[PDB]
Formats: sequence, structure tokens, C-alpha cells
Amino acid sequence: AYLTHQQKVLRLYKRALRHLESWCIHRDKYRYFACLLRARFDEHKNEKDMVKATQLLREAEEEFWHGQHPQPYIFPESPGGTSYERYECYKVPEWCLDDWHPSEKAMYPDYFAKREQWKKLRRESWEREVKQLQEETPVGGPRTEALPPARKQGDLPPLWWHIVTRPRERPM
Amino acid sequence: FPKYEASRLSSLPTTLDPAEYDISSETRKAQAERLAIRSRLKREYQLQYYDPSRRGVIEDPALVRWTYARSANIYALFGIGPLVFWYYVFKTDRDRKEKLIQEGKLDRTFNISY
Amino acid sequence: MLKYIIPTIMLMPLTWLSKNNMIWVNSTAHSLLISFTSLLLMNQFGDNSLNFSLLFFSDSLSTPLLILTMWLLPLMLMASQHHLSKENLTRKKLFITMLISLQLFLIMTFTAMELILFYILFEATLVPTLIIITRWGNQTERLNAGLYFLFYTLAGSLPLLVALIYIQNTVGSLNFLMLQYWVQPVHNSWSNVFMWLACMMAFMVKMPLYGLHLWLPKAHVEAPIAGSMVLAAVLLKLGGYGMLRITLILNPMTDFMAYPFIMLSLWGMIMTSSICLRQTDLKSLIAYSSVSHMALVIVAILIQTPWSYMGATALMIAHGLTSSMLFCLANSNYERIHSRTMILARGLQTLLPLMATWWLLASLTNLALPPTINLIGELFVVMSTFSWSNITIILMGVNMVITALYSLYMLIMTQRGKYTYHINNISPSFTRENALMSLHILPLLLLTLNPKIILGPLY
Amino acid sequence: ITKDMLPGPYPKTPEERAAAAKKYNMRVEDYEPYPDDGTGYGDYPKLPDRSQQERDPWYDWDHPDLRLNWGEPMHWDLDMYIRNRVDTSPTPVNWNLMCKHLFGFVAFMLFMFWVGETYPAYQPVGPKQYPYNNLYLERGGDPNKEPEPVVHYEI
Amino acid sequence: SGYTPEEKLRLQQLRELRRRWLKDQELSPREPVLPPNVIYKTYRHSIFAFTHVLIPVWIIHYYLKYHVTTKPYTIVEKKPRIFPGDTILETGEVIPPMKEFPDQHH
Amino acid sequence: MNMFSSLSLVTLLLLTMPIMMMSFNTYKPSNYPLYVKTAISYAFITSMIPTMMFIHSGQELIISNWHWLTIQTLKLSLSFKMDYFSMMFIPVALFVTWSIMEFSMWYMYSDPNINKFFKYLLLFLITMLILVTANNLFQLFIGWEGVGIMSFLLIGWWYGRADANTAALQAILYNRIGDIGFILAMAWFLTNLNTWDLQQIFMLNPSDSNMPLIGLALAATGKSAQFGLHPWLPSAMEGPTPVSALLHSSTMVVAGIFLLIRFYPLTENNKYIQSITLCLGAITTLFTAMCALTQNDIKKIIAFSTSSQLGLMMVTIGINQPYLAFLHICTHAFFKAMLFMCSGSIIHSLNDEQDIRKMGGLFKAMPFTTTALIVGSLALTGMPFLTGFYSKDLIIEAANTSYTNAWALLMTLIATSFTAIYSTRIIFFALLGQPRFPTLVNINENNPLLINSIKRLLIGSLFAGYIISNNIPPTTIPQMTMPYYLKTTALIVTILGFILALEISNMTKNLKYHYPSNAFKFSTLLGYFPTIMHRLAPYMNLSMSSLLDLIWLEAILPKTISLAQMKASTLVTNQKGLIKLYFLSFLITILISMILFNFHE
Ligand SMILES: CCCCCCCCCCCCO[C@@H]1O[C@H](CO)[C@@H](O[C@H]2O[C@H](CO)[C@@H](O)[C@H](O)[C@H]2O)[C@H](O)[C@H]1O
Ligand SMILES: CCCCCCCCCCCCO[C@@H]1O[C@H](CO)[C@@H](O[C@H]2O[C@H](CO)[C@@H](O)[C@H](O)[C@H]2O)[C@H](O)[C@H]1O
Ligand SMILES: CCCCCCCCCCCCO[C@@H]1O[C@H](CO)[C@@H](O[C@H]2O[C@H](CO)[C@@H](O)[C@H](O)[C@H]2O)[C@H](O)[C@H]1O
Ligand SMILES: CCCCCCCCCCCCO[C@@H]1O[C@H](CO)[C@@H](O[C@H]2O[C@H](CO)[C@@H](O)[C@H](O)[C@H]2O)[C@H](O)[C@H]1O
Repeated sequence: AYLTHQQKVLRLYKRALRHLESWCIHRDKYRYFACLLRARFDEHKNEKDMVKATQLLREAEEEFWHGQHPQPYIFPESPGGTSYERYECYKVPEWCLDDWHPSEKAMYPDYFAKREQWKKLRRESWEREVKQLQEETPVGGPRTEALPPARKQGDLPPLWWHIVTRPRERPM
Repeated sequence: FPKYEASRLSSLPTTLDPAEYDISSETRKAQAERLAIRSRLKREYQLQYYDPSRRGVIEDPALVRWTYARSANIYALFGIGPLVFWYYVFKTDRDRKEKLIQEGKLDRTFNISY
Repeated sequence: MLKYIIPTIMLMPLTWLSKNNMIWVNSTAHSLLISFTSLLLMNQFGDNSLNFSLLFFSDSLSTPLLILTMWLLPLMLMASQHHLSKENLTRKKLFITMLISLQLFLIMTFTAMELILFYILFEATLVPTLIIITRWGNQTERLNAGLYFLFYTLAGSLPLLVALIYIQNTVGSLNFLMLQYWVQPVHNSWSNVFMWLACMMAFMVKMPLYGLHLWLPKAHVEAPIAGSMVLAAVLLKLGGYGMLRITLILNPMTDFMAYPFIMLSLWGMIMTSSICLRQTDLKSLIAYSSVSHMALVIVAILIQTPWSYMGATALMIAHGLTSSMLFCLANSNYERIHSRTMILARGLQTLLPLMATWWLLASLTNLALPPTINLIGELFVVMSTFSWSNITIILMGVNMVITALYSLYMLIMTQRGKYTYHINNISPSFTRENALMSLHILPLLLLTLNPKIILGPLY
Repeated sequence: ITKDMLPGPYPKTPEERAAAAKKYNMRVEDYEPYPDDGTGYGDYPKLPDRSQQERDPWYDWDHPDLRLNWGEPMHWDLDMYIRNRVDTSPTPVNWNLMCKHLFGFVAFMLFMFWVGETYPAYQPVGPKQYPYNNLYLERGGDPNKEPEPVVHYEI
Repeated sequence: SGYTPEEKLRLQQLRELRRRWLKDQELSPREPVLPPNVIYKTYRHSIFAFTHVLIPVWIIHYYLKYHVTTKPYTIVEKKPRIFPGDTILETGEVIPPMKEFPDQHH
Repeated sequence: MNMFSSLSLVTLLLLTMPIMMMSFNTYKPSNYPLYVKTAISYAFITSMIPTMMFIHSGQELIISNWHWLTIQTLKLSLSFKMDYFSMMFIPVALFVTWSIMEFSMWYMYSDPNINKFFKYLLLFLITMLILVTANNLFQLFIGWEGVGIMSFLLIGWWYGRADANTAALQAILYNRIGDIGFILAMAWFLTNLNTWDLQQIFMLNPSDSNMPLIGLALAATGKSAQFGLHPWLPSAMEGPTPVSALLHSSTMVVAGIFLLIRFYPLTENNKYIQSITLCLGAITTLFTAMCALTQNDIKKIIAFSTSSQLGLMMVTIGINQPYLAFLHICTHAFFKAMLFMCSGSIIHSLNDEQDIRKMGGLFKAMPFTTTALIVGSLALTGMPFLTGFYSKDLIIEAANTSYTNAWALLMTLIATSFTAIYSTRIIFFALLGQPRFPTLVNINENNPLLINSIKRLLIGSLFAGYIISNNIPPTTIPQMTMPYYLKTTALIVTILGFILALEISNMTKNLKYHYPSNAFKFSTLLGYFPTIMHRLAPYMNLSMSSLLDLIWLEAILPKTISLAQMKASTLVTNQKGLIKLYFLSFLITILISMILFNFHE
């Protein structure tokens, strides 16, 4: 796994607490056991033998799998939650506004004037953005998906349009 | 704790997999190599997806290979086997029914739609 | 029939002498008038067919096919004029000429009173169809698709020609009206077994019968939209029409010769429906859908009951309008994304809301929602096939389950979900495209109000 | 795309494996063809039979619904593994134990429905009595025949 | 852990643009620029009753009275139940009562 | 008959004009939802006039107004059966649908496609009335499949959601498997009786009805979500709460029971079918009530309650009590649709939160929702003299004073106890205790549309059972003589369910930490039936597509044919061009011509 040992323990901790919260339900009850669980992690926090620490983690994962709630609580908009992707059918891409009939664009003379400025800004910045990536990407291509910030003033961060202009989470 | 037992339709969890642990310099060098390929392809896609003047489709060679490989092998449950099985079921059924009709032992009192 | 043959030929001078920019306007306008006049063919009587002359006649089986054939010509011109817009002017006129010659052969095929006349016109449809596919197809594989189509058909037709000429020698006539009164029973013998196979295997290939169906997905994937519309809507029906006429003179031998071909159709319909669930090409999915739907028609024709012929007649008309509509719907997407992959362009209901209504209506007719004529035809075949053998209800019932699964899966895959991010050329539906779908779906739904005119001569 | 970028015959040599992997954007170590046996796969990679539901939901995929990236090799049965169809994600219970408990429940229920049929419940009561010879004429009896009378007495 | 200085800086820059983009989704006061108690409620339900009940029932009644019921066995009624002591309107016949009850009671 | 027949049709015609105006587009979308809500409220009133006539003089008639199609000796007409079942269900369906649409005007207020939503709700009701009033099986089939398609389009309302598309197609899959039986029934009736019209089916009264009745039983299993074809109904909780309210009360799910009630003249003479349906209902009512014990999603708990109740209706069919099963359809329609609307009120106020573990403390914060939810739970559990008592209480007495399967009876009583347990579960976790929702409190339930819609269903949940039970004519001999311990069984086990559920609910407040039993997981994971079947059956089917076939293929392949022609071509044409060899072959042709074939003889 790409995750370091330190990252693995933390993800288990958060996962373990959430499933514990599903079992307890009542907040006072959950608080009591959450502190006991934090104690178990705090007990071996300073273990320095990475063969013992790795063993402690693997055993902990096995215990979680035996004790996990079969139906854990999920935030409504998280993957698997009851509202996940509920609004994707209302998210329309912004390029659809180019196909609007003139009479449709005439009802928003001020929105479509601002829209042109952004399109101009996108057109003017693109060439610099492409150049910045070329002269920063090591020979052979990128090694990670991390993108650079803008360096000069008046430069926009490379590859920004589809991040800045993405639909709102409540588009309608 | 009873160990997890994995089926075809119920895969093994990552957290229960011994491979995921015991990091080796080779496995990390394999993981680092896959990420490089993914980042190379992501950059290739992003430089066309974010292009201001591109109106169309970003042809994916991976999707072209997939459909091409799937549509090629044009030519059990696919031979004489199923046909012969069903031939005897209907022939056997219709032979019995014909005999009963001839022997007047099949009730068709109100059967006049066929 | 000359009140339809001559006007159809006049579409050729009209197209060739029309001003350059008016070829599509003039041909479409006047082909619709011919379609309007085709309603006069519905002067049908309870006992006698409509026998115009020694050459041509019309009964309740050929009339709905004749009206479907002439309705389709104006629809193929609408579907064609976009992707041909950059074509050379003369080659536009030749393309339209091939469609006109196909209608001409088709309306004569369905009305020919002499079977050898039927054969010549039946076999003449190959030439315009082959030319359309190989000349105006867009891919390399259009050449192989042409040859498979050509040689699958001739492999069966040449035996058919020998059998028909043999029958005229021993009976004295191949006039269909005469054969109704002079028909004699066919007795068991190896000679009569091969006479039976020759008389039928040409039609089974065009249906197509499962096993001989592999030319059809090839042709569809490679044909232009107009070639796919005629091929699905009408040309497949030539086999069904031929089988409904030729089985008159094959009794009682059809009692036991039908068994292998019923087994292929009963099992074939389940497998082709299942294949539709895993197709990655949209045009190929609709092609395999026709094989599944036409397997019902083969079973119905072979069991030879009054209810099975009414069902088979309705199925052919209903499937003709539905399959043509589905191909046009997939073409409208293809003209945008220029690919036939079903998974490429998703979530289209968001971007093309009205075209998503046409997709819904077309899918519902494909799965045969009551009271559409798609269900009426399908139901009548199920009712009669149940009487033939109760066990068939299981295969019939299963096929309806699978047919629902892939019809809605094709609807869900392309119209629902999230849209594909990088595809940003989905322009709004044109008035041409919307009118094309409404001309498929409205007549299809109107026929529910009066389905007797598509239930054939046994109504 | 050029013909050299389409699938081909089963790879035979290490260089035919090396070139196939590069064509599919895979590490040569991770590339494995389907076993050669005429079925028709060719050099298409054999990818783990894992559902698309099992992939990271929070990663920024090129196709968020399919959870696919642009250019990565698609599983042979991808259309079977989309999030709408076959799911293979781990279950909180073992697959074999689910099958045993589910079948055992059904098998036990059918057994006790049979025991119920053999030993039905009923109330300590005699058969219901109807006048006019068990309602002979009302139940469509032919009137020309005279039925044997059914006689009921007080108690 | 945390953001690296380059990771932090890029988020700052996309943040400025994103918030300016969202601010630009607001509509100006003039937009959209469109082109050229019981007494009221009683009227509103008077029209609905007339158009959606009275006109349809007029059409149905004309349809059923003069086109459907003029054909045989189009509308079939379960015949009325007759009880002892009833009187038939058509023929003025009286149905006899039932015979004297044994007269158990409780 | 003129007023009766005329008014029973305008009810159906009135529901379609809103559809005609949208399609004809001569309407006004300014307030389309109010227009559709108004149409129901008037259609409810016009449907009461025919009902009063039936209550008064028992009037019933059939209307065959349009001759659609004749098929030799099978004539099909648009035929409406306005009888006991039609005259009592239509006002109950329209009254409940009137409340759901008024509730929908508030719940779906911010939905941009609200007009389409109300158009689909209306079409969904129109097909249910076609189904209910159909006099022959073909017209009934129109309604049968009509509700199926409208369920598909409403469950998958949020079509961007992949799970909503999976759930919508799963309703089609299971219901279409049920239609195999429906087609089987139509095939048998046409073949053996020469009719799809109910009057002729009942008049000929087939003795050998095992095949047609199993076809209808299999059809009812899918539509009413009985065991085997049950999972889709809980999955149908993908759709908006108004869909769940209308789906689970006065439309789709009772069509399966309603179909078997239509055919009681046949089933009442077939003991084999009665045993099958009793056992099918008995397992369904137990299994889905056991699943509800450990569900944490409020809609799913109510959804599994409906499956449990539908099993009880199927049990009533089994014990040969068609009219009790019908009365339970009408009474269940009131309080079930109210519970789903009370749940919607909670979900809306807690920002789309559906898990009960994150509710609590709502008893005082949502007073009116709380009142309706207690009345609903008491009505469901069979509290004496509420709407549900007048059907459930009768059914249990009939079941345990009948010649019946002992296991079926026991499983119906245990399931009745479970009904109290999972009703306490919703009340205890949603309303009692301390709040467990997020900090930003937005609890508001003062919309008049929400209050009025629930207020009307609250009144029905109280008196509707009393009103209907006292107005319907008697059609059976109700068994009213039995031991005290059979008379009071339903009350006693329901009370034990409340006590036992209360103790377990209070048991969760203790500072104890426990491992899930196999029993707990089995109930929580719905018996593993969806987990196994929905992975195995799709996988076998989607992956579904000897030496003898090798000959039948390799020999007849176009490659084989086309490649033999290539060999023959090369043999013919690969010559040396030598005069010597060609004339040497002329010599051989002549020799074998005479010596071997005697061409010179
Ligand atoms: C089953 C009833 C009717 C069967 C009739 C069968 C007769 C043969 C019809 C097709 C004839 C096509 O003739 C020829 O066939 C081969 C494959 O088939 C095609 O060739 C294609 O397949 C071959 C091998 O499969 C490949 O090596 C070749 O690269 C490819 O182009 C030719 O492009 C086509 O010209
Ligand atoms: C798509 C493939 C379809 C395959 C269909 C297979 C159908 C098989 C049909 C078998 C029937 C053939 O016809 C059958 O054989 C011969 C004709 O030579 C007839 O019998 C005649 O020849 C036989 C020779 O063996 C003599 O014994 C007999 O004296 C003579 O009358 C039979 O009375 C007839 O019934
Ligand atoms: C009124 C009540 C109505 C509902 C009644 C329902 C009764 C249904 C009983 C079905 C019992 C089937 O489930 C049964 O449980 C035990 C407990 O693990 C299983 O036992 C299984 O688990 C462990 C190991 O995993 C071992 O004990 C055993 O090796 C293994 O088989 C059985 O293999 C299984 O057959
Ligand atoms: C039932 C009767 C049906 C009658 C149909 C009419 C028969 C027509 C026969 C045409 C055959 C000639 O067509 C020829 O077939 C061979 C099949 O190997 C094809 O051969 C193709 O595949 C082979 C290997 O499979 C390759 O070596 C070759 O490079 C390739 O072209 C030729 O490309 C094609 O030109």
C-alpha cells in the first residue's frame, strides 16, 4: 500500500472510532468507550520495534474486522450514503452555455458579459500554462499527479479551468 | 478470530492481506513505477481536456483496444447440446399430448382459440 | 399496383432534374405524397384479397408491409442528408436513386402474384442494398460486410430458384391464387425433405434464423443509417413474408421439419437477448436485438395457427418501426461523438432532455409495454405457442425478462449516470432529428387505437 | 489509431511480452495475457476480476462514475463490473457462511411447513351444515336428477 | 504532515479564482431580462368544477346515454336485491314476508 | 345507473386531463402541482357518489363502452368493473393520493423538475386505477405493466445516482419475473376457457385450476414482494419519500394481493393454491419483520414493515378470506402512507438524515410529527379500535380458528409480535432520548401543506377502519365463537412485543460492549439473500455468453469454405506454363476417358 505505517494506524483509528460510534449510538456511551479505545492506541504509541509495531497493527486490523458494525453509519453525501450523487443529474457543464440561442443569452446580458471575460482569461493564459509545465516536468514525464503553482505575477496556476469553473454542489 | 475466507464474488480486504504489509524496496519501486505511468497518462489526458480550443472527443486508445478486442471473436450453451436437450422435451411433450387427443382423453371442451 | 410503381419511378426524374439545393426537399416532399396514397391499399375484404391484375395483388399481409415500405423512404432521406452533406452532387443523386430503386423492387416484391416474379424482385433488392453498404459505408469492414450479405443470401436463394421451377413443372403454375386451390399434400420422402429445405432456407437467412444470423451484425455495424433503416425495417421482413406464403404448399411436412428450426429459434432468442447484455457496440446491440425479435416470428410462422400468424404479422410491423427508430437514435449520437461504443457517451439525458424522451419511448416499445403493437404481436405468439406446447411458456417468459434487462440497460448506460467530462461537442438536438423520431413513434403508437389493420389476413 | 496500437495474437517471446505490455500501458512485470487456448483473447491483459465498486471513491478519476482513468487498460469484463452490475467487494461475513445460514434457514422453513401440513391446526367442531341437500340446486346441480337428501338434526 | 509550501500556494491561487467565479454566478438586479379572499377562491373553484367536472360529465353522459347504452350488453347491472316484504315498482307486486321465526333469543 | 355509471367514469377521465394539458401544452406551469393536487381532490369527491350508491343498494355494474378488437371468437373491449372492490378502493386510493400530493408540494418544493414529478405521480395513479377497474386480463395487464414502468421512472428519479439506477432496474427485473406467471394465466384461460374476461372465467368455473392459479400466484409474488422476489421493495427506497409513500400504500405493492382477490371464486375451490399462498405469506411476514428488527434506515424499516404486512394479506388469501385481505389493503393504506410522510418530515428537518442513530429528542421538537407517528405505530400494531385493528384483529382470529398449517399460523403470530418490536424501535430511537443530530438546529414542521396532508391521514388512521367496517355489506360468516385465549391472541403477543422491545431498547443505554451474534448479522444483512443472489445470479447470467460442434463449425465456417476455395484456386493456377506438361495431360485425359469411363463406347 502507498500508505506509510503512520498513515495506516491513523486510518484504522478513525475507522475504528466510527464503527464504535455505530455500536454505541448514545453519545455518553460512545464517549466512555472512545476513551478506552484511545487508551489502547496510546499504550503502544512509543513502540520502537517496527516488527512489533507492524504485528500490533495487523492484529488490530483483524480485531476490527471481527468487531465491525455490519451496517455502519455513513454521512448522507459520502460514498454509499443515501444522498451520494443525488445531485449529479442537476450538474450541467459550463460549455453548454455556448450552445444557447441568442434569445436565451439575451435574458442574462450581464452574466454573459462576465462569462466572456473568463473565456478571454482562459484563452490568454493557456499558452503560458502549457509552457510552465513543459519546463518543470522532469525528462520522461511526471512522476506524480501534483501540479505546480504559478510563479510570476499575472500567471494563473497551470490547469485551473475545470477546477475553478466546476459545477456547484447544489447547482439548482 | 476466524480468518477471512475469500470467494470469487467476495474479495479479500486490503487490511487483511499480508502482501500489503512487509514493505520491500522492490514493491515500493514497483508502486513508484505504476504511479509514474498513471501520472504520464494523466498529463496526456489533461493537456487535451484543459485545452481552450478543443471541441470534440478525446479518443482513448484504451477504449478502442477494449471494444476491438471484444467484437473480434465472433465465432455447452452454444452448440447442438442445448438444442438436442430442448428437442426431446418438446417432442416428448407434444407426443404425449397428441396421443391423448386421439384417445379423446384430453379435455378441450372450450378450446377454440389456437 | 401501377398507381404506386409509376409514381415511385417518377421520383428518379424528379431527383435528377431538381435544382442542386432542392434534391432533399423535392424527393422527401413527393415520397411523402406517395406514402399518403398508399392508404388506398386498405380496401380489404373478409373473404377475397385485392387482386388488381395478373401480375400484382394485395391482401392483408402485404398491405401493412407496403405502407411500411413507402413510409420509410421519406424517413431515410431525412436520416441521410446530414452525413452526405459534403458528398459530390451527382453521388448524392445516385444515393437517392438507390433508395428509390429499393422501394420500387420492394413494393413489387410484396404484391407479386407469381412466385418466380417474387423471386426475381426478392433477389433484386440485393443490388441496391449491397451498393449502399459498400459505397457509402464509412469503414474498411464495409467490403467484407458486403460479401457476407451477398453470399449468405445467394447460398439460400439459388436452391430456392431450383425448387420453385421444379414446383411449376409438376403443378403447372406458381401463381399464388392458383396454388391455394391446386395445392397437394407433401408426403414423407428424402426428396420432399430437400424440397422443403430449399423452399425455406432462403427465407430463414433473411429473417435471420439463429445460426445463420452472423451476417446481420456485420452489415448493420458497417452500413450507413439509411442502409440500417431499410435493412432492419423491411428487408428482414422479406423472409417472414416469403415463409408466410410458401408454407401453404409445404403441409403436412412442416409438422416435423419445423422442429429443428423451432429449437434454434426458441433457444436462439434466449441467447441473442443475453448477448445484448454484453454488447459494447450500440449498433451491434440493436442488430442482435432484431435476431431475438425475429426468432419469435419464425416460431409463429412454423406452428401455423390463426393466432400465430396474427401475432407474427403484428411483430413484423411493430419491430420494423421500433428497430428503425433505435438505429436513428444511435445515429444521432454517432453524428456527434463519431463512435458506436455504447459506454463512451453517458448521462446524455442531462444534455439532450428531449432526445432522452425519444430514447425512453423507443426502449419501452422494444420491451413490448402494453398496449403497444409490439406487445400485441408478441403476446399473440406466446398464447399460440403455449397451446403448441405448454413448456414453451418458460422460454417465452425468460426472454421477456432478458429483453427488459438489456432494453433499459441501453437506456441507463447512454442516458443516465454522469456525463462524460471530455465530450464537449453535444450540440442541441436539431429539428430534423426530433422530427425523425416523432415520425417513427407517433404512427407506432397510433396503431394501438386500431390494430386490426396490422393483424394480417387471418384477422 | 494506428494498427500497431490494437490488440494482436498471443505473445510468445519475452520481447513479444515486452511490446504487448507497452502497448497496453502496463509494467512488463504486471502484464499477463490470458492463457493461450484458442478462446480468442489474444494479447489482451488479464486484469484482476475486481468490481469497479472496489476502487477508491475519493480519488479524482477521469470517469468518476466508472472509476476509470483515461488510458488505463480496461478489464475484459468491464461491462460486467460497472457499479450497476456485479459487485465483488468484501463482505462482513464469510461467503461460505452466508450460503450455509441462508440455505439452512430456507431448508428448515420448508421442513416445518411440511410438518404443519401433516399436522394441521383446527378447532373442535363438526362440519358446517347447509340446508336443502347441501345446497344442491344453488351449486349448479342438475335439477332433473333427484339427489340423495342430506339430513341434519338438532343437538 | 500538512501541505508543502507549493501545495499550499497552489490552493491559495485556485481559491482566489474559484471564489471570484462563484461571485460571478450571481444575477444582477435586472436579470433575467424577460420580454414583453373567498370571493377569488370561490371563483377559482367554480371554474375548475365547471371545466373539469361539469363539461366532462356532460360529455360522458351524452356518450353513455346515446352511444354506449344503445348497444346490447354494454352496461350490465347486477340485478337489485329483493327482500321479503319488498314491493316491485315495475309490476306493483308484493313479496311475501318470511315465516314465523322459532324465536330463540338472547 | 345513469348517475352511477356516468360518475364512475368522470373520476377516471378527470385524472387524465392534467396529463392531456401537459402533453398538449395548453396549461400553465405557474402552479402545475396545485393543479394536479386539485384534480385528485375533486376526483375523490366524484368517486364517493358511486361508492354511496353501492353502500346503499349494493349497486354494481360493468361498463364495456368501446369495442377495441375482435380475434375470431375472442372479443376485447374497454371494460370497467365497478363492483365491491373497485368502489371501495378508489376513494381510499384517491384520498391517500390527495394527501401525498399535498405533502409533495412541500417535500419536493426545491426540485427543479417538480412539474414532471407530479406528472409521473399522476400517471402512476392512473395506471393503478386501470388495474383496479379492469374487467378482462388484457386491460388488467395494461395496468399491471403500467405501474411497473412508473415505479421504474420514479425510483430512479435521481438518475445521476448509480444506486438509483440499480434499484430502478431491480424493480423491473423482479416484477418482470413475476409477469411470467401472469402471461401463464392469460395463456391458460385463453386456451381452456376461450376468454380473458372475468365474467366468463367465473361462470365456466374450471375445476382444474392448478396451472392458471400458480401463474397468478407467481405474478403476485413479484408485485407484492413475497419471499423469493422480495428484495426489490426495500431497494425501492432510493426514490423520493413521496414515491415510497404512494408506492407502498395505494398503488403498486398491493396489486399483487388485489389480483388474487379478484380471482377468489377460483382459489376458494382450490385447497392446493390456498396452502401455497398461506405458506408463502407466512414466511414473507416473518422474514421481513425479522429483518426490520435491526435496520437503522428509517425508510427501510417502514419498507420492511410493508413486506411484512403484504405477507399477512397473502396469509389472509391463504386462509380463504379474500374480503379480509381487501379490508386490510384499505386500512393499511392510511397509516402506512402516514408513517412514510412522518418519516419524510423528520428527514427533511434533519437535513436529509435518514439513519435513526443520528436522531433522538424529537418528541417535543416535532410535536405534530410525533403525534402522527405514535398514532401510526399504534394503528400498525393493532391497537384496539384504530384503523388497523378492524382488519388485523379479524384476520388473526380467522387464522387461528381455521383448518390451517400449524407452522404458518405460528409464524404469523410471531411476526405480529415483531411488528411491535420494530415499531418501538422507530419511536424509541427517533423521538425519545437525547438529540443525536448535528449542532445547527433546523427543525421546522410548520408548513400548512405538511400539517394538512398528515392531518387528513391522521384522521383516516383513527376512524377509517371503523367507517369502512360498518358500511361494507357482509359477504362471509365471521367466526365469533372461540376460546378466550384464541380471541385475545393478537393483543397479547403485541403487548409482549412492546414489553420485550422496550427492555432491549433500554438495554442499549448500558455501558456494555458486545459482539454481534450470527443472528444479529443475519437480520441486519437481510438474510444474505441480496448479498448472495444479487452477485451470483447476475454473474452467472452475464458470464453465460464438444467435438461434435467442432465438426459442425470448422467444416461450415466461412473461413473453412473460403480457405478451401483458396487451396483449389492455387492448385488450378500454379502451373509452369510449359507446352510439354499441358499436352502430356491431354494424353492422360484421353486415356482415362476411354479406359476408365468408356466415353468412346
Ligand atoms: C452459413 C450459410 C452461408 C455461408 C456462406 C459462406 C460463404 C463465404 C462468405 C464470405 C466470403 C468472404 O471471402 C473472404 O473471407 C475472409 C474471411 O472469411 C475475409 O478475410 C478476412 O478473414 C480472414 C480469415 O478469417 C483473414 O485472414 C483476413 O485478414 C480478413 O480480411 C476476406 O476479406 C473475404 O473476402
Ligand atoms: C435442418 C435439418 C433438418 C433435418 C430433418 C430430418 C427429417 C428426417 C425425415 C425422415 C423421413 C424420410 O422419409 C422416409 O424414408 C423413405 C424414403 O426414402 C421412405 O421409405 C421408402 O424408402 C425406404 C428406404 O429405406 C424403404 O424402406 C421403404 O420401403 C420406402 O417406402 C419412408 O417411408 C419415409 O418416411
Ligand atoms: C421461530 C424462529 C423462526 C426462524 C428459525 C430459523 C432457524 C434457521 C436455522 C439454520 C441454521 C443454519 O446455520 C448453522 O449455524 C451454525 C453456526 O455457525 C453453522 O456452523 C458453522 O459455523 C462454525 C464455523 O464457522 C462451526 O460451528 C461450523 O463448522 C460451521 O458449519 C452451521 O454450518 C449452519 O448450518
Ligand atoms: C455454401 C456456399 C457458399 C458459396 C460462397 C461463395 C464462395 C466464394 C469463395 C471466395 C474465397 C476466396 O477468398 C479468399 O479466402 C481466403 C481465406 O483463407 C482469404 O485469406 C485470408 O485469410 C488467410 C488465412 O486465413 C490468409 O492467408 C490470407 O492472407 C487472407 O487474405 C482471402 O483473403 C480471400 O481472398
